[PDB]
Amino acid sequence: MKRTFQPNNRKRSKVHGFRSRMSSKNGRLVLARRRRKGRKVLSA
Amino acid sequence: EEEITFAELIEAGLVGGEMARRRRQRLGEELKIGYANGRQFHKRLKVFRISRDAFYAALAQVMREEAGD
Amino acid sequence: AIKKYKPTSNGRRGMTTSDFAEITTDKPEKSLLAPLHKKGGRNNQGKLTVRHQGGGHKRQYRVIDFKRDKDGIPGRVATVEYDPNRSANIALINYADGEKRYILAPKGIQVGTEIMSGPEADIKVGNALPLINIPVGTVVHNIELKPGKGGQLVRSAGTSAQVLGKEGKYVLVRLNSGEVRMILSACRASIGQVGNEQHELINIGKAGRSRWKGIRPTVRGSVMNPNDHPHGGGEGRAPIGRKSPMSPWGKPTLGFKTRKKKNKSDKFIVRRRKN
RNA sequence: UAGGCCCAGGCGACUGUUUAGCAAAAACACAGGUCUCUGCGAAGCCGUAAGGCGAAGUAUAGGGGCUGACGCCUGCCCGGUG
RNA sequence: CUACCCAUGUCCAGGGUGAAGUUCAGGUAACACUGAAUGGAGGCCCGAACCCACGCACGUUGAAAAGUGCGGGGAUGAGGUG
Ligand SMILES: [Mg+2]
Ligand SMILES: [Mg+2]
Ligand SMILES: [Mg+2]
Ligand SMILES: [Mg+2]
Ligand SMILES: [Mg+2]
Ligand SMILES: [Mg+2]
Ligand SMILES: [Mg+2]
Ligand SMILES: [Mg+2]
Ligand SMILES: [Mg+2]
Ligand SMILES: [Mg+2]
Ligand SMILES: [Mg+2]
Ligand SMILES: [Mg+2]
Ligand SMILES: [Mg+2]
Ligand SMILES: [Mg+2]
Ligand SMILES: [Mg+2]
Ligand SMILES: [Mg+2]
Ligand SMILES: [Mg+2]
Ligand SMILES: [Mg+2]
Ligand SMILES: [Mg+2]
Repeated sequence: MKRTFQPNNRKRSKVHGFRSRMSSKNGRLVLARRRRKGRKVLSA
Repeated sequence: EEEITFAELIEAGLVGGEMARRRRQRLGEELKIGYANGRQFHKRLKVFRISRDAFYAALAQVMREEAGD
Repeated sequence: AIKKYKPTSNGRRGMTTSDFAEITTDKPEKSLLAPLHKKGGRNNQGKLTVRHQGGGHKRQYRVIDFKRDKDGIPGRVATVEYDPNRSANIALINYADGEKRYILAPKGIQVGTEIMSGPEADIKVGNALPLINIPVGTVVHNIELKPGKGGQLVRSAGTSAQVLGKEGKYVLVRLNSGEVRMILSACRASIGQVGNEQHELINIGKAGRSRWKGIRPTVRGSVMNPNDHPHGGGEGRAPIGRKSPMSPWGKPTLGFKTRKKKNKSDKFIVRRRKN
């Protein structure tokens, strides 16, 4: 039973990473929302 | 052996001006061989190897549409 | 010739293939290649826009002279190789000043013959020269439309076009599809008919053999859902439930001519093709 | 540890693919056949446009529709619709 | 995760059958062909690893939110997989 989550770090950083979030207007919107709510972990 | 001669095109009224330009502009497309000058028209007649009778028939035809067919 | 396999199994039951009677070598020239990767019918957006394409054996592109501009310099045929991109075969030339190029190999030629490419070369297979200096009635291939751009008309294996008379700055030419058309007199052309004419008789034989030429299966329209095609849905094997068979994008596909009406080249087409 | 076999028919020529998790097939695909469009900035397709695939190809090539090895064959109707 | 595509790597114990071609002979008008030897083709055969999922039984607040046991199919390719 090959489950859905196959962990990997390079993929995670290239998809949900910080430098990827600060690469488009929408990503910066996401970061602004996260900051406003006050979360302790902005990106992945 | 040259089913049509140049003198035939000449007497057909196919030399310069505007009336003869209309004559060729009609006749050519009526024969599906496009436009040409006098000599070019004769050469096209030769290369497509069209028969004299059909040429005369289309000639009379276009004269009739000229005369209001 | 054509080699016929003997039916040792259902695979090769009717299969047949060529024999490469003319290929004189098997190793391409090293300094005349270039990378080329297949694209699987995907445009610059990563979207699929051409069905039925993908996969297949890796190839490597050969660079070919379609201009044939080196003139006054007598070349020389060296080999005849096999090109996995064309349909015809290509030959290798050794110009007397040390330069090597590839040429679409016309039928008949073989190693040793000489080549000339100026407006003074004589009428002979292989040679190339502008259309003006070409007598009437001869066959010719590899025609170009704009002067000094390289041939892009009849080019495949076995094809051949014909000259039909001179005019002021245009020439009357009948293409391979029976179409007649005026062409600028300043363009170049290549004498002789493209060789390897037997290419049309080959029988593929089995699914895999077409699979590894980069061709994928095609699903008939009449068996899809109605969501996916104007032919979908039905009783179960139902006929075309419309007034005319239609392409998957809802356009008629029998006799519906598609050439643009306002094309700015109709003043050069004296006799549209017939059949 | 290690093939049950034989005699008859229907379907599909064959190897292959398919409803992850109730359907593995006679369904799909296929080699072959046929019709049709396309003269090159080709036709078609994605995109509002640039830009692309088709193709670093050129009618013995490319797209679309139907049929589906091989053998014997494919009759009559153009009033209606296209 | 799954569908298809692109680039670059990698895996498939063992045994069968014997195409083309070639060489000999016989053979024929040489040919057609016949018979030996060589040769090693194949979406070929049997069968482990590997991949799949045809039958039955069990399980059904399960060992498991799709499995196990005994049999089954492909297994050099339209392969499997990183
Ligand atoms: Mg297609
Ligand atoms: Mg076959
Ligand atoms: Mg269905
Ligand atoms: Mg609909
Ligand atoms: Mg319907
Ligand atoms: Mg079957
Ligand atoms: Mg099967
Ligand atoms: Mg199911
Ligand atoms: Mg079954
Ligand atoms: Mg099942
Ligand atoms: Mg087909
Ligand atoms: Mg391009
Ligand atoms: Mg069918
Ligand atoms: Mg049937
Ligand atoms: Mg009928
Ligand atoms: Mg096998
Ligand atoms: Mg499956
Ligand atoms: Mg088991
Ligand atoms: Mg089997």
